[PDB]
Amino acid sequence: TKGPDAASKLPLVTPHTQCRLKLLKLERIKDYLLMEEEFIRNQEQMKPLEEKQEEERSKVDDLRGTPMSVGTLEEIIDDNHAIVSTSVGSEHYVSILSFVDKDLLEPGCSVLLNHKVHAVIGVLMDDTDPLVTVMKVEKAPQETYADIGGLDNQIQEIKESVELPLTHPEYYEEMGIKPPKGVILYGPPGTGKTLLAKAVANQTSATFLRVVGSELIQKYLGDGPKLVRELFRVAEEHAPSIVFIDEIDAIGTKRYDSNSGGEREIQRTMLELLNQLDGFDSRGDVKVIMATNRIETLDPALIRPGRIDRKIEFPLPDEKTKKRIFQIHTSRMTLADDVTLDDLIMAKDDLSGADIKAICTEAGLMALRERRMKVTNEDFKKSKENVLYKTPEGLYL
Amino acid sequence: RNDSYTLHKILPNKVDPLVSLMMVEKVPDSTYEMIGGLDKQIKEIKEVIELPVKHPEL
Amino acid sequence: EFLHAQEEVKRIQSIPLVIGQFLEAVDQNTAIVGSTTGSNYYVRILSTIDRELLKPNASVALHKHSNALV
Amino acid sequence: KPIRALDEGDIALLKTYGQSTYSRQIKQVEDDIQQLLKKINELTGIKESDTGLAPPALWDLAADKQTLQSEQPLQVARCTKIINADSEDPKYIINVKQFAKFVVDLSDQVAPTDIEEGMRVGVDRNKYQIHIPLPPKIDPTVTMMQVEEKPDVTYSDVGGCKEQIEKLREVVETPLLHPERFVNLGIEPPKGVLLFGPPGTGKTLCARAVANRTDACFIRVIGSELVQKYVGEGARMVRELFEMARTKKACLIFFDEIDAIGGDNEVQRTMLELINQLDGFDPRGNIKVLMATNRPDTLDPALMRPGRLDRKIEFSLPDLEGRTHIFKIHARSMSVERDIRFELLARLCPNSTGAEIRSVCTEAGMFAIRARRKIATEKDFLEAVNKVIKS
Ligand SMILES: Nc1ncnc2c1ncn2[C@@H]1O[C@H](COP(=O)(O)OP(=O)(O)OP(=O)(O)O)[C@@H](O)[C@H]1O
Ligand SMILES: Nc1ncnc2c1ncn2[C@@H]1O[C@H](COP(=O)(O)OP(=O)(O)O)[C@@H](O)[C@H]1O
Ligand SMILES: [Mg+2]
Repeated sequence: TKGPDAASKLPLVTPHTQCRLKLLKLERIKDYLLMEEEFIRNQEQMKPLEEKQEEERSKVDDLRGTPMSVGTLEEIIDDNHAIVSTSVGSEHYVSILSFVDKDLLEPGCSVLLNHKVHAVIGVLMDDTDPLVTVMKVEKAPQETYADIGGLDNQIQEIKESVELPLTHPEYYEEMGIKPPKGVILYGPPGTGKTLLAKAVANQTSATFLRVVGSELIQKYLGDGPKLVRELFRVAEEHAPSIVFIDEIDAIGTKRYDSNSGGEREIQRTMLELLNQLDGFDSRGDVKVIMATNRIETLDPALIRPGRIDRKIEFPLPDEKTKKRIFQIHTSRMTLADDVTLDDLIMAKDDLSGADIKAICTEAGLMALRERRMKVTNEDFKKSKENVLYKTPEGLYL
Repeated sequence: RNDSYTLHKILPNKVDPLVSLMMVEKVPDSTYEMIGGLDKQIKEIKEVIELPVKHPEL
Repeated sequence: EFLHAQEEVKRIQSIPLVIGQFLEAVDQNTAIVGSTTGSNYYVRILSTIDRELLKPNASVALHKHSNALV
Repeated sequence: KPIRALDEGDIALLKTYGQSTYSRQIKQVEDDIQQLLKKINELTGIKESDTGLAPPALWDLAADKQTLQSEQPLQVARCTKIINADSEDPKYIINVKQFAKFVVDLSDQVAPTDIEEGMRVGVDRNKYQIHIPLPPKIDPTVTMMQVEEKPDVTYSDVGGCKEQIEKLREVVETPLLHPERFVNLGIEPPKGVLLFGPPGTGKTLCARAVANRTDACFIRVIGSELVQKYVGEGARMVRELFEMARTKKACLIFFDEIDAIGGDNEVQRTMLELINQLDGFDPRGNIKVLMATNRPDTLDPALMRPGRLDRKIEFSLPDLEGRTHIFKIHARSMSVERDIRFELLARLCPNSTGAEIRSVCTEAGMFAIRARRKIATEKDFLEAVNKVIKS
C-alpha cells in the first residue's frame, strides 16, 4: 500500500511579537516557496516526454473506446469472465480482456468497463468518490499541543492511543498488549474534544480523515454503508491512518427495531460501521477517534471493550486548567498590568475552554468600545457577565 | 456530450436549487431608522456582524 | 423565409414537453436544467423566452427529445 | 452609556499608532506565502492514475476484437419459482437486481436439470434467455465464514465456566466421541442447543474452545454479515457450508451473534433452509448446530421446537474463582511479576464481564508502558481496575 498524507507547512510561532524574527522566518518560508514555484515552472517549461509506446497504447485505447464506465468488481469467475456491478447497481456477467492485470482484480476494486458490450478493460485503484476525498485532511489545522491548556491526562491518553503505536510500538508487543483500536472522547460541550482532534491532526504522521458522523448518512439506499466502506477502505489503503468521526451520536444512538426504510438504512449504516471497525485488526495501523457530548445515549455495542476500549473523559476545566487556558488565550493580548485574571477563575462557574475564549474575545471587544487596546481588568469584569448569560440562594450555604 | 460522453464545457460550481433560493437576492426594506429602542441591541449586533467583516484588523 | 423560421420556432414549443427546474443560467442562451425525469442536463434556452422570468427553481418545460429549455 | 460606533478616522487610527512597525511586511509576506501554496497546489498536477494496463506482449488484441465482436455479456439475476415447468413451461420469473423481473425461457445450450430456483443465472440482452447458470461459488476469502479448521483455543484458555463447560461437554462430547451409549440407550443425540447470555460472557470463545477439543472444525457465521451485503444467496451459501460439513468428517457449526439473524424474507428463507438441514438432514449427523445470541427470546419459536433444539444453555457472568481464573489466563500472555494477587483483582471487579477483564489487563499493560517499565506491577493492575471497573 501507499503512504500517509496531510502535509502541513511550518509551525513558525517561534516568535509571535513581529520582532522581525518572525520576518526572517516567514521570509525563509516565502523564499523557499518561490524556489519550489520556480523549479516546477521551469521543469514544465522544458519537459519533453511523450509517445514512446503510442501505437500499442493507441490500439489498446481503441479497444477501450470512449467513454469507459467504471464499475465495482463484485465477484470473479474463471479468469476470462467476471461479475461487475455498475454504479447504478445492476450487475452483469462480462468478459475480462487480455490486457488487464489479473493480479489487480480483487473484489471491490473499481474496474474500467466498455460503454457498449460491458467488459473489464482496466482497473482503477483510486476511485475515491468525491465525498470520501473531501473527508480527507489536506492542510492540517494550525492548532497544536501548545495551544491546548490543561487536559494533560487527556493529551497523554490520546497520544498513547493514536501516536505511540504509529511511532515505536515495540513496547506494545513487548508487554503483549494489543494497541488500542479506537478511542472515544466525551464530555460537556466546548471542553476540548474537537480541539484535541485538531491538535492530534497537527502533530501527526498518518492520514487524518475527519468525519462529521452525520455526513455518513446518505439519501439513496445503500449509499450510506457504501460510503462507510469506502472511507475505511481508504483508511486501510493509506495506512497508517486516523479516522476522526466527530459527533458520533449522530448515528451511534441506541439501536432499536426499525420500521421505516430510512430508519432501517440508518441501522444498516451503523451495522456496516461496526462490522468494519471489527474488520481491521487492532495490530493494524488504522485508528478511529470519535467525540460526543451525550455519551450516555450511545449504543452499548459501539463502546464494547472488544471494539472501543479507551474512553477519554473531558471534565469541565478546574481552576489550574482555567488559568492555563486563560494564559493561552490572553497570550496574544496586550493586557494592561492591572488585570489579575484570578477573580474570574475564582468565580465558581462552569466556564469551559470555549467560555474562556469567548470571555477573552468579549473583553477585547469592550476594550475596543473604549477606543483602547490595552484591555484593563474592568473589561474582563464586565465581559464575564456579558458572555455568561442566565440553587435558590440560601439553601446550600 | 449527448452519448459520446466527451467533456465539452466547464459550468459554474454546483449549488442545489433548495439552498440557492436561500440567498437574499432582493434586499428587504427595513432600516435601522424604523427600529425603536434596541440601540444597544443594534450596536451589539453590529459588533459581531459588520465590525469583523468591515475591519478584521482590529 | 423569416415567417417560415418563426413558424418553426413556434412549433418547437408544441406539446408534449417534460417539466424541469431551471437550476442556474450559464450563458445568454444556455442553462442548466434539472429535468423531472431525475436527471440534470446542460441545455439551450429558447431565444424568445423572457430572461427576467427565468429565476432559480422556476418550473420550465423542456423539449421531449432535446431537453432544450423551451 | 451610549457607545459610539468607531468612525472612519477611528478605524484608521486603530489600524496604525498601536501597531508593530513590522505589521505591514509580516502580513504581506504571509499573504504571499498562502498565495504561493495555492499556486503550487493548482499547478503541481495530478499524475496519471495508472489504469489496469497489463505489461506488453501479454495482449491478444486481435482475439480481444474477436471476443468484443462475437462474445456477448449476460446480465445476472436471482432466479425464482420454476412456474412448475415440466418441460412445457420452461419459463421462470427472474430478478435482475434493482431492474425489473421477467419470465424467461432457457437457451438451447442449457438443460432444465441445471437450473433451479434461487441461483444466479447469466441472461442475454436480446431475449433474456438464461444462457448459463452462475453458482455463487464458495471461498473462505469471500464472505466471512468458518475460516477455521482447528481453533487455537483449548479448554485451558476458557475459565470460569465450569458448570457451563460441563453442560457443553454433555451436549457435544458425549454424542460425538461416544455415540454407542446413545445408540444402546436408544436416544436421539441432542439436535440443537442455544448458548444464550450477555455479550462478552465468552459464548463465542467457549464454542471455539470446545470446537478445538472436539476434533471438529469451528464454523464462524457473523449474522450482520449476511444481514448486510451478502444477503439473498446466503441460503445457498449456508447450503454449501452444510454440504461441505457433510464432506468434512465433522464440523462444529456455530452461528456467531445469531441475534442478528434470528431477529424476515430471505432471513426466513435461510432459517427454513436450516429447517431442511437439521430437520431434513438426519438428526444423527456429526455437524451439530450451535446457537448463541445476546437476546435469547429473539430466536423464532419454530426453531427451538422439540426435535430441532434440544438444549438451552445460560452463560452467566463469571464468579470470583472464575474472575481470577480469567485474570490468570489473560495475564499469562503479558509481562507481569510472579506475585500478582489475581484474587485481589477478581474481588475488586464484581459483576464484571470477561471483556471487561481483558480490557483491565490491557489497561494495566498501558499503565506499565506509561511509566516506561517493562514489567507491570500490582499497582498498575489496581489503577487499571480503578479505571475500567467503576467506568
Ligand atoms: N484546554 C483548552 N485550552 C485552550 N483552549 C481550549 C481548551 N478547551 C477548549 N478550548 C477552546 O474551546 C474552543 C472550542 O472547543 P472545541 O471545539 O474543542 O469544543 P468541544 O469540547 O469539542 O465541543 P463540541 O464538540 O461539543 O462542540 C476551541 O477553539 C479552543 O480555543
Ligand atoms: N470464561 C472465559 N475464559 C476466558 N476468557 C474469557 C471468558 N469469558 C470471556 N473471556 C474473554 O472475553 C473476550 C471476548 O469474549 P466473547 O467470546 O467475544 O464474548 P461473547 O460470548 O459475547 O462472544 C475474549 O477475548 C475472552 O478472552
Ligand atoms: Mg467540539
